[PDB]
Amino acid sequence: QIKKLLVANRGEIAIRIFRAAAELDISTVAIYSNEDKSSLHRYKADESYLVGSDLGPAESYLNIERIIDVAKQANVDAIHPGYGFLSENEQFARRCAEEGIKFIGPHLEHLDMFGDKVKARTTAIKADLPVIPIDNPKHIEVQVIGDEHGNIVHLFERDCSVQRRHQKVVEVAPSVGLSPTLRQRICDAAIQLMENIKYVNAGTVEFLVSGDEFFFIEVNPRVQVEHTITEMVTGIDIVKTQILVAAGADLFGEEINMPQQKDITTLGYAIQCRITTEDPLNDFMPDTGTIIAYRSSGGFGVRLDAGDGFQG
Amino acid sequence: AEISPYYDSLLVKLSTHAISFKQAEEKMVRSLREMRIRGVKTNIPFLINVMKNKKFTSGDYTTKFIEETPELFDIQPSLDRGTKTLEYIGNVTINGFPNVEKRPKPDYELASIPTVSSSKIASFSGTKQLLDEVGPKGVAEWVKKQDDVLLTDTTFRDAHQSLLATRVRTKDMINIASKTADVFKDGFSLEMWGGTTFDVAYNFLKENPWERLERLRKAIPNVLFQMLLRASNAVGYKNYPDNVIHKFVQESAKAGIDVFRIFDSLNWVDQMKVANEAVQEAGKISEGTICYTGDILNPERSNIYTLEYYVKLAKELEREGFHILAIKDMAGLLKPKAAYELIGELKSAVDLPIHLHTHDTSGNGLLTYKQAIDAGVDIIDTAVASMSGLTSQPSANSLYYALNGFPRHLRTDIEGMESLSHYWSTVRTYYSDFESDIKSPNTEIYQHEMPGGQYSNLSQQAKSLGLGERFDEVKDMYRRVNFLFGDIVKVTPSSKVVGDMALYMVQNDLDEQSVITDGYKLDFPESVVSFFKGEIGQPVNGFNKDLQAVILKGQEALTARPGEYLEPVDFEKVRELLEEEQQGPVTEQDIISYVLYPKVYEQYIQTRNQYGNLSLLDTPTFFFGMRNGETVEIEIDKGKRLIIKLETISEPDENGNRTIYYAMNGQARRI
Amino acid sequence: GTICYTGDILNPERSNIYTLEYYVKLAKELEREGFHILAIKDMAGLLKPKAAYELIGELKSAVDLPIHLHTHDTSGNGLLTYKQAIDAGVDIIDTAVASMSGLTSQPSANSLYYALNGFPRHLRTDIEGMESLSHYWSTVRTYYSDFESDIKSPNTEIYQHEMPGGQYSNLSQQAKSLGLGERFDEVKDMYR
Amino acid sequence: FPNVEKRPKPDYELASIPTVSSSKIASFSGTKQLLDEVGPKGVAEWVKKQDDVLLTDTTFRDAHQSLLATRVRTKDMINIASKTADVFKDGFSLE
Amino acid sequence: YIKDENVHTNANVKPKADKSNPSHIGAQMPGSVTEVKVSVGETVKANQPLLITEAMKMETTIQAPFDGVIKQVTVNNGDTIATGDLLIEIE
Ligand SMILES: *C(=O)CCCC[C@@H]1SC[C@@H]2NC(=O)N[C@@H]21
Ligand SMILES: [Mn+2]
Ligand SMILES: [Mn+2]
Repeated sequence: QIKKLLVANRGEIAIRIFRAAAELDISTVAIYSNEDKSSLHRYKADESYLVGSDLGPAESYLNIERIIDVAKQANVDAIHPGYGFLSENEQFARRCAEEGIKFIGPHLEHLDMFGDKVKARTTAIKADLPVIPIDNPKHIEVQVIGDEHGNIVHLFERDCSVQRRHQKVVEVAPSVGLSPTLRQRICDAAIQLMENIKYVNAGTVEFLVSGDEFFFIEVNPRVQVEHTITEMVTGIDIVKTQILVAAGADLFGEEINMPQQKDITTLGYAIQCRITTEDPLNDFMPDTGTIIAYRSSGGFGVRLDAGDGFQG
Repeated sequence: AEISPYYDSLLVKLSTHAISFKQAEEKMVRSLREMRIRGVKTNIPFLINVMKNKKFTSGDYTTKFIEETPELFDIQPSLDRGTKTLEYIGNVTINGFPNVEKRPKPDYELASIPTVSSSKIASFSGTKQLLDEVGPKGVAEWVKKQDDVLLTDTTFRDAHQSLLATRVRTKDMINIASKTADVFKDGFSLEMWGGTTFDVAYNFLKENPWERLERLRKAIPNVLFQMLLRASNAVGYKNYPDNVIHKFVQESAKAGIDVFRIFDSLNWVDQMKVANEAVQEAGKISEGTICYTGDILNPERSNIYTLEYYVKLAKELEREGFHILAIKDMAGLLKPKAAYELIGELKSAVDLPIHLHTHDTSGNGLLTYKQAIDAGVDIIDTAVASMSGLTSQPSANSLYYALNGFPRHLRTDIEGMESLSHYWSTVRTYYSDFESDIKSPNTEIYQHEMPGGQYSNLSQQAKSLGLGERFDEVKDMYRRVNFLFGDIVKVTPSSKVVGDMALYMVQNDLDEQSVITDGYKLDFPESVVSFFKGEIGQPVNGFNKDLQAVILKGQEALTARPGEYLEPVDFEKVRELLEEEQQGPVTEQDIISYVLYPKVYEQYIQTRNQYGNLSLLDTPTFFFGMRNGETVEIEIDKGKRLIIKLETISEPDENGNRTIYYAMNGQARRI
Repeated sequence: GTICYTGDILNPERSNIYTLEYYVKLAKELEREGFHILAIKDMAGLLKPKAAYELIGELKSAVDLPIHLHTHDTSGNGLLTYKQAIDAGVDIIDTAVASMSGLTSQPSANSLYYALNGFPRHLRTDIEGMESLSHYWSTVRTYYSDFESDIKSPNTEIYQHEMPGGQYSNLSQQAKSLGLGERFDEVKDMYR
Repeated sequence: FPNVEKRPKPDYELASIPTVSSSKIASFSGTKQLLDEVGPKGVAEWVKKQDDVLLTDTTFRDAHQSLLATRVRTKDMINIASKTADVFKDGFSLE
Repeated sequence: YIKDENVHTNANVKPKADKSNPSHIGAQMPGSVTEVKVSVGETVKANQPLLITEAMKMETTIQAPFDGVIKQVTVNNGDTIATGDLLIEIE
């Protein structure tokens, strides 16, 4: 029941959303800032508007009131937050629904319940999940999607163990080395929590594996960067489904074509790498400059959800 | 890529994959939609419809799927608009623009463009709504009741026709439409069409004047739209049959014109009937115009254009059923006391509201207005300060304050007017190439009576011959030719006639007496013979029989009005021609625009074919193109803008072709 | 003895100081000083048409001195002002040749000559003569094109800020040099 | 030249400067002669009696102070001085 | 990118200033750069001379609008400039 959609984000994720929405024959709307006057995501949508002509290029994307002003003045009835901006912001979703605009994601109390570090732990105790101490840990997180009709499924785990300090580096889907029934006990424990609090839309349950035991860490209440990796092995499109849940569609319906719980299986393996502007010569720090030459790949198996690097 | 006919041509192999067949097909369509290959005709639109066809999405299809599908073949060229724009900007950046001094794109100041929301303007109920509720007669009855002086702004028409060679583009008008709607919410009308605009828009600016009309209509729904309409030919350049005048008035009224100021270049009432009747039929406002000449204050100036002449003329036009009497002082000859005495007399004489229009070329315009207002004038034509004065109309801004302490006030918003002035003060800067050379008040107009522009146009022309020195004699000859022609009203084209003789006579060294003596072998200018042929109507005094004979050289002069002699235009033929020339379906606006300006219209369609809709470019870019490293935005809808960056221009290759390195919508392109 | 005109005697709300009777008192004071002529210098062209009629009307009742009126045409109402002052019995006015008149300059003598046609008082000068002078200066002005003023339109905002002569142009040039070019409305306002 | 847009010496329209013989000027008796005859108090009394509006031309001073940054030179003023003398023969004063 | 060793000297095309950005100082008139008084990264007070330009045998002194640090100096001594060319950036 969605006519047109706005993306409250920028870069690769926005372009991914526009492609998903245009596939659902839904008109697309994009916003940009002072420094993103020539970002790729500005052009890949049907409609593009400047947000905060006076506010800075960093703050511009995190202005709750002004993004609503654009959506209102454009007949936008649905906003996709993307990730890592207002995606985990509670008052953005409240404000969206107040203006009659569907927030694509979990409900108000879900972000409230998983936003705080303490509350996103009180829920896990209420749903039987461990916490208090660790050595030789294996970072695994499970993808979870649930609709507005009470049907919630999992899309297996991700092996997010290859990481530096406060930064993920390489993901793997599905996880390697872990016994068939170990990953079962992780995924089942992930559903244990999400079916318990009636979770809606896309979401992630972060676990820490040591030896042979589950441990709840946190919940990411949106799409993550490493989402693509899972889609390729499962076959199911995450971003697409997100929009479809916002319309009020059933999971195993004719519109999503989601397979049943024992019908969803992984095909082969998948690996993701993020192409930033970081390097061990400047110790993983970005640089400014025109991208003189851009050489991209493609082909079989290689999946490209691009957005930032091009002509120059 | 260089594509050769020697191999199996294959550009891209596109493959989609999803959990369902439905989704895989939708991804394919999306991908093909995202594909854009220009330069050579591909196969994408066929592939699009193949996937789009419902008989495919269900599955269960045969090898005769293509054979058994009629709707699979479709005529859709996909008009590459962006390339066409890149080419225009490319051309003007390299080779320049007509009558614009080839220089780097000049520095301009930021024009802060004040705005009023459309929902606020939709709440307004001005004179447009009045006409819709009470009719043309009801409007006139209402104007008569108002104590305040109502105004008509000319910024969108006669102001820039006088000051900037009619070169002001739709874009600059559209940008302040919503503010103008608010500022002039209480104005009588906005003159924004007619005069030279129709012709100039199509020919010089290469933009559709009907779109100007239609786009201003939407943006300003509250105020009456006014245009100037010449009685003989509406907006054209020659003579036309009656059905041509009627078709134009029908179309203009539909398009949004509400007040038609109908004038005749010789004050000949007979030539005003056809336009009048057309406007009456359209249910719109018909302003019967008296053009002003001579000097009613000086009884030694004319035994013809006296005060009672204008009263009888007013009384006549009222009997003709005109809703409003308009005084068009085309050369700015209505001296202050004359204004007072004239309007004062006409108010007793007729029961129509008087709508006064003058030029400030003598520098006594505001005084004339002030004086007219004392005499009880109903409406006056003004301009925004920055587009006012000299050959334009008096400044509305000046007048507003001029009346402080006097009985009658100017009904308007000064804050708004000041704001508009500042806007137009910056915009005018874009048009400096078309600035008139007149920069101070000239009172010699009281002798020679050269209207509107002329005095400059006829100065260049006097130089373009060998008379550039002895312009003293031209100014004199002009005044003598007027009296030689029996003292006539001088506006277009009657003004060109007198002009052309002044040159001619001075050139060939002609007397008043020797124009008859040598006339048998003289060969007078085409506009002159035309005048004595009655091809622009009958003068008040008529024609000197001898002069007419000497000029016509055997030819017969028309007895009735020029329009009667003319074969009615078969508008079907016109449709049949223009549909052959163009893609297909053609509008009534096209048809009537062709009839009025065949060649000009044809050339416009040629430019439209080449460069697309130029009216959307901003004026500086329109006139100058782009400098290196510049980024230009072109607004189409809300969040539908073309982003064009110019990187470099190469050196000319073997064929003199320069390669232009662009970046449009993030995509790199070469023109 | 010159009185500089400021404020707006038409507007009781404008100033409590520059009243009609402030000008009467000043003129009478200058008379006793033994100035031969009383002059009204309107440096910012603020003397509105009706105000001119009022001021000269009263000052001629106040003093026996001839009144010599000097205005600028920056508002665009200069000629109207002069006309009105003539109606109120002004003795001498400051005009300029047409091609050197208008805007920040004096009102046009050429224009004023014809403006008064049909009215009771007539300007003592030579029009045919002044048309010739006007043509001359029109050419000379060409030599001085590098020093032309910024002003090409009348400006009524002068009634709010009251900047004399070319200041509202000069101070804008100044505002640009200080980086306040996009905020000149703030400057004009602050000036007031 | 300082503040002069550096272009080659332009072709101008020739002004054929109107002149009035200095002999004709010597016979004129305007307001300069009035001052010599009746003095400043008298000149003021004379202006009172005059019904016509008298004018002061500001072309030589304030007009160009306003329009041309006070740049108008003497050579241009002196060229029409004789003509100006004749045109304004009945004017109150020249500023 | 190749730096052209002094062959053009002045024929360097400067960017155009953002007229809405109060950090951008643009050239008011075309001319030459006589003296560059400040460097990139230097703290300046309001009204402090940053540049001295020469238009038509006349020296203009470009000053700081406010207190701030220079972030880019576009020009050098003897450089030619056009109206609207970016000259200085400050915070
Ligand atoms: C010069 O040839 C460059 C092409 C510019 C064409 C434009 S379109 C509008 C103007 N009218 C016209 O005939 N040419 C100009
Ligand atoms: Mn006109
Ligand atoms: Mn002065």
